[PDB]
Amino acid sequence: DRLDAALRFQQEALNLRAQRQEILAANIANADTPGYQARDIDFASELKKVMVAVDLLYRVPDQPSLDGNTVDMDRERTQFADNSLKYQMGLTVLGSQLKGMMNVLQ
Amino acid sequence: MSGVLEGSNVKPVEAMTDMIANARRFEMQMKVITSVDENEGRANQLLSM
Repeated sequence: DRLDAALRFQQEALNLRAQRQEILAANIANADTPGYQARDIDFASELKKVMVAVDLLYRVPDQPSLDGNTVDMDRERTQFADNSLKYQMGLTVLGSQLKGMMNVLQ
Repeated sequence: MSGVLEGSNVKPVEAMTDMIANARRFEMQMKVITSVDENEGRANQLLSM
């Protein structure tokens, strides 16, 4: 179970990154639906709660729009790129840790 | 008074100035549309990886 927890920290980080990526993809796909509210989650607090069933928050709008659509484009695109990069970083960290654990048994 | 008939009241100078202003404003708006479309199209490349 020690191995379980030691890899569990990074596994949960990766899982939350995947969930945030899914939400970003959803609000990209629905970017032109009138009456839509941009949704996002707070990664740090969510990870803390999971380590110690996911709630999502409404993104603060930046400009008004008559059709009731508040999901911006540039901010969420930068968020998408950042989330993808951090997901890849978590993936490679987990892979390095697993390979280091494995090669000891050789 | 009888024997006379009243015509219409349209100002040719006002009509011409309005038409010119409308055409110019339409052209400016079209240029803005083109610029915004180009910017968005080139910005979407950022989404790639």
